[PDB]
Amino acid sequence: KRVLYVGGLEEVDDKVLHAAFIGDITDIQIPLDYETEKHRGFAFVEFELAEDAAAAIDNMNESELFGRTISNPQVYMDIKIGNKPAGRIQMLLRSDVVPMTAENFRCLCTHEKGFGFKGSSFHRIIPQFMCQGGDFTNHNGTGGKSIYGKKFDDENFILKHTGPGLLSMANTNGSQFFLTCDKTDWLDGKHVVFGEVTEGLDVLRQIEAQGPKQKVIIADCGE
Amino acid sequence: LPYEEEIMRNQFSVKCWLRYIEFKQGAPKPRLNQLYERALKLLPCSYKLWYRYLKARRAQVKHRCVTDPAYEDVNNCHERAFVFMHKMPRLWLDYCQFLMDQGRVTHTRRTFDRALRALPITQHSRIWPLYLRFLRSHPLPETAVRGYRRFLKLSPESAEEYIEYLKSSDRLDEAAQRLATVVNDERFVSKAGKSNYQLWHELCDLISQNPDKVQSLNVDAIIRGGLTRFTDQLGKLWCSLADYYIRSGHFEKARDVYEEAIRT
Amino acid sequence: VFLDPNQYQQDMTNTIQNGAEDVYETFNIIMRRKPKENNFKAVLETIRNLMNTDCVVPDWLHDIILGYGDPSSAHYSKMPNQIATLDFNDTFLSIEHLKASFPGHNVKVTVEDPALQIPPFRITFPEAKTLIVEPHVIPNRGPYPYNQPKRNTIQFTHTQIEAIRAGMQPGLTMVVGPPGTGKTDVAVQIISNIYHNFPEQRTLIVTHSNQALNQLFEKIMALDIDERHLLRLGHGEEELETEKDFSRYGRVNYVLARRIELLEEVKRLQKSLGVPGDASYTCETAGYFFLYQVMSRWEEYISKVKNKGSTLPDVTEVSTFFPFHEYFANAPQPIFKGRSYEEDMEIAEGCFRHIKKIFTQLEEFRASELLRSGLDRSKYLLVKEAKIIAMTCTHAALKRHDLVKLGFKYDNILMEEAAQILEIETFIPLLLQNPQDGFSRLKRWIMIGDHHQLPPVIKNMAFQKYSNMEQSLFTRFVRVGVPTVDLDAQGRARASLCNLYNWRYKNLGNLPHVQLLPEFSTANAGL
Amino acid sequence: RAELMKAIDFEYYGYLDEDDGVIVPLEQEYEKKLRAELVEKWKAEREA
Repeated sequence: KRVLYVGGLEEVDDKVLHAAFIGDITDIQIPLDYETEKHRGFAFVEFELAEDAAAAIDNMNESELFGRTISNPQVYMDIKIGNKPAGRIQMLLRSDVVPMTAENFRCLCTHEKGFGFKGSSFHRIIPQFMCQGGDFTNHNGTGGKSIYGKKFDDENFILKHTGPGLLSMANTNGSQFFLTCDKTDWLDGKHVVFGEVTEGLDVLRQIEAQGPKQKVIIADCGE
Repeated sequence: LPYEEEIMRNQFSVKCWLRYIEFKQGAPKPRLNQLYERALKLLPCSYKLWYRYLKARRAQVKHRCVTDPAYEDVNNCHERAFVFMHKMPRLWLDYCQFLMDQGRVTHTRRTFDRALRALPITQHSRIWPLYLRFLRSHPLPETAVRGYRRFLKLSPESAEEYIEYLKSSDRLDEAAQRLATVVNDERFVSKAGKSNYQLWHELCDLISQNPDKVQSLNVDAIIRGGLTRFTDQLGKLWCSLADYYIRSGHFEKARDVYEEAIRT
Repeated sequence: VFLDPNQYQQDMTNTIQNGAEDVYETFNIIMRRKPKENNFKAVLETIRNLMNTDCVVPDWLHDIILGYGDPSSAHYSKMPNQIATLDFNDTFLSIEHLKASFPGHNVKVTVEDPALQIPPFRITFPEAKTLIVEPHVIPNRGPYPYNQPKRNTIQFTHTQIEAIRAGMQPGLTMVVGPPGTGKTDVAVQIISNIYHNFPEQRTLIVTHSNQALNQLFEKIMALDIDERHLLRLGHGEEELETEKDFSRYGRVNYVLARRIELLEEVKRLQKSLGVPGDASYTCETAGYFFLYQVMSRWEEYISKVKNKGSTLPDVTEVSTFFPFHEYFANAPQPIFKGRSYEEDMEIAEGCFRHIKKIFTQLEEFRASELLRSGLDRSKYLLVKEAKIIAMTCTHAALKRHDLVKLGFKYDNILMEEAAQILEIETFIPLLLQNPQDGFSRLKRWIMIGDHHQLPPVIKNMAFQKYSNMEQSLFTRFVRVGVPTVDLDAQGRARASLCNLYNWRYKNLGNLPHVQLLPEFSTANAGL
Repeated sequence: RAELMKAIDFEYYGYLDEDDGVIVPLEQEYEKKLRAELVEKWKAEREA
C-alpha cells in the first residue's frame, strides 16, 4: 500500500509531481486528471496522512494511499474518431499468447520506435469484423514496418477474437494491428489475436460503430 | 566507522545519512547534533532527515527542565526547519506539541498564527483542533474569543464547542449572542442530532438562569421568536421566559408570561 | 429609493384605520439637494446607532461628558496608571530650552557631559517634582545619506510643552490656543510624539473645515513620520500635496509598490550573498530567507568578530568580515570609514537595522499579501496598517456605519478647532468604535481649540441665539469648570496687535524670540 | 472547496488580536505562572 491516488492537480509534469513527494520511486500520471506516487521506503510512503491537499502549481492535490485513481502490456490509446475522442482504448495486448505482436502494439502505442499507433489512423475498419490500423507509412494498411523490417511473421494464434476489444495483428504482421468487436473465427489462422481490452472495450465498440466514414486516429497513446 | 564516515562524506542521499545515524545510534548527542547540523547544511529541505533531526532532538533534550539554552537551540532549529518545511504541517504540530510541553502561551499563539500563514487554506484542518485544544487548556477567554471567532470565520459548523466553552468559562452574554445567531440560521449542523430544539432550549435556559450577564440582547423577543417557531413543545420555552423573569426579579411578569402561556 | 421606514409604517397604520389618503401614491415633485449638506440622515443614523448600542461611552468619560461630580477629574494628576516614561524627539531644541520650559519641576539629567546632552530625550515623569531625563541617541538608519527627514525647529513655550505633556497622558486634555500662539506646531508635535512613543497606537485627527484639515495634514510631511501610516478619507482631499493618493486604494497601491521595491532589494541581497534561486520571493519566503541567510550570517559575523570577547576586536576586522559589502554598492563607498571599531560596528548595526527594517516591513506586508481582494486590503489598511487617520466631522458621520461595518479601531482622538467643531460634531468622532468584550481602546482625547473664538457656520440666527446650539463642547467644558491650558506667548503676530485682544484670554503674553525678528522690529511703511 | 472556503478571511492570521493591546501582557502574565508551575512539576518528577 505504498502507491497513492493523487488527483485534482494535464498541465502537471513528473518533476512537479515528484518534487512534493521527494523519496518517490515511481510517479506515473494517467492521461486523465490522476496520478500515482509510490515511495520505496516505509516511513516515506505515508504521504496521504502527511501532505494531503498539497499545493501543486497553485492547485491542491489530495493524496490518498489507494488504487481508486486509475505481465501483459496495455496499449492505452485515446482513439479519437474525427476531432473528438471516441474513448481511451486500454487494449491489454496479450503477451501470453502472441508476445511479439503484443510488444509491437505496445511499442506502437508508446511511440518509442519513432512511429506507431500514437498519431496513426485505422483505414481498414469493418462493422464488427475488424478495425485495422497502426500503419504509419502509407496510412492505409498497405505500408507499415515492424521491428524486424517491413514485414514480420505472426508470433502465435493461441488467442482468438471471441469478443469485444480483442486485438489482433493485421496483415505477415508488420505495423498493422486489428481490433475486433465481435467473433472473428473465420479469419483465425491468418491474423494472430494478440489482445483483449478489459478496459476500453466500449472504445473499441465505438470505433467499430464509427467504422472509414470518420478519421479514427489515436493522437494520444502510450503504455 | 572510518570507511562509513568516508562513504557518508562521499554520498549525498538521505538513506546513507539515515544508515550512518542508525550505525552511530548511541548517545553521541553534542557530536550527534553537530553531525546533524553538518548533514543538514550539506542537504537542505529534506523532509525525512529534518523530521528525524527534530524527532531525535526532542527525544534527547528531555533532561532540561523548563528554560534552557538546549531548548533555545531546539526552538532555533525549529524555525530553521520552518524556513523550508513551512508547508509541512507535521513539524508545525511537533513544535506546537513541544510548546505545550514547555508552557509558552503567546509564542505558541504566534507560531499557530504563523502556521495558519504558512499553510495556505488546505492544511488548516490539521492545525486548527490543536489550537482549540490550546485555547481549552487555558481558562482565560480573552485570546479564545478571537481564536474561536477565527475558527467560526473559517468553518462555521463548529459553534457548539464555542457555546460549550463560553458556558464553561462564564462568558454568558457572548454565549447568548452566539447561541441566538446560530439557532436562527437555516443551515447549521450541530453534529449531535438536536433537530433545532435542544439548541433553543439550551439558549432559553442559559438566558433564563443568568439575566444579569445578558444586558445587550432582547430576551423576550428571542424567546417569543422561538415560541412562534415551535408549535409542539411550547411549555419549556414558556417556563424559560417566566424563569427569566424570576431570575430578573419580576414575579408579576412571570405570572403574566404564565398567563398567556396558558392562553396561547 | 430607500424611503423612511418609521414614517412608512405610520402611513400604513394611518391609511387603513382612519381612512386617510395614501401619502406614497400621489407624489409629483422630486427634490434633490447639494452634497455636504445631504448627510444629515447619516448624522441621525449615527445618533440612532449610538442610542441602540448601550455602553459605547466609557465610565471615565461618562461623568465628564455629563458634567457631574468633580470637574477636575479629567485632569492627568488624579489617575493611577499615569505614564512615566515619555520620548521626545524634536519637542526640545536644546537642553537649556528643556530646563527653561519646565516651571515648577526639577530636572535630573542622568549624564553630566553637555556634549551628549542632545535631543532626543527620554523623560521619566512622577522630590516629587524630579524629572529623570536621559538624552538618548537615534539608531543608525543605514549607509544611505537621505534617511533622516526634516524635524521640528519651533521652540515652544513652557505652556505649549505642558500641553504636549498633558496630551501624551491618557484622559481628556485641551490646548486653548488664541490666534497668534501657533497651536498647529503644538498639534503636529503632539502627533509626532504619539507616533514616536507608541507606533502601534492609532491616532484619529478630526478637523471640520477641509482647508484647516489640509493645513494640519501638510505639516506631517515635514516631520519624522513615515507616510505609509497616513490615511485621509473624504471629499476634502484636494490639497497641494505632491504625491497625491491618501485613500483606501491610494495607500494600498503604495503598500504594494513598497512591497515590490523591498522584494527587489531582497532579490538584490540574494544575488549579493550568492544564495541559489532566481524566481521572485514572497513575503513569507523573504522572512525565512532572512531567518536562514541573514540572521545566521550575522550570527557567524558577530561570532568571528567576537564583540562579547576578551579583547577589543580590530577596526578592519569589521570591513573584512562584513558579508554585505557588494550589496551596498549604491551607497557612497567606503561603507566603513575605519576611524574606530565601535563606529564601524555602529555602521554595521545601522546596515543590519535597515535590513531588519526592510524585513519587518515585509512581515507587515505579509498580511497584505495574504488577503486576496482589494476591499480586504483596504480593510487591513483601515484597521491595522494606517496609524494616522484624518477625518472631518461630516465625513465621519457619513462613514460611521461603514467604520463599524469594517471594524475600525483607534487609540487616541484629536479634534482641531473645537470651537469650529459643533457639539454633536465633537461627539460623533468620539464614538466611531464600540467596546468589545468589556474593553475600551480609548486612552487620549485632545481638544485643540479656543472657546473665545467663533461659533461654526450656522445658517439660522434664532437657533444660535435662543437655543444656544452654537455653544461648542469646548466652550461648555470651559464653562462647567474643567481646568484649561491657556497658551500665553504668541509667536506669529506683533505685540501691539496682541495688546488689543489679550484681555479676552488669560494672560496672553508675547514670545520674544519671534518679536525680535527684523519684520517685527520695523513698522508698517507709510503709516 | 478552496475557492468557497476562501470566501472571506479577515483577522485570521493573528494581526488584529495584538492591535487592542489587552491580551498581549495577559498571555505573558499567565505564561509566567504556567512556567513557574511547570518548574516544580518537573522537579516533582526528577527524583522520582
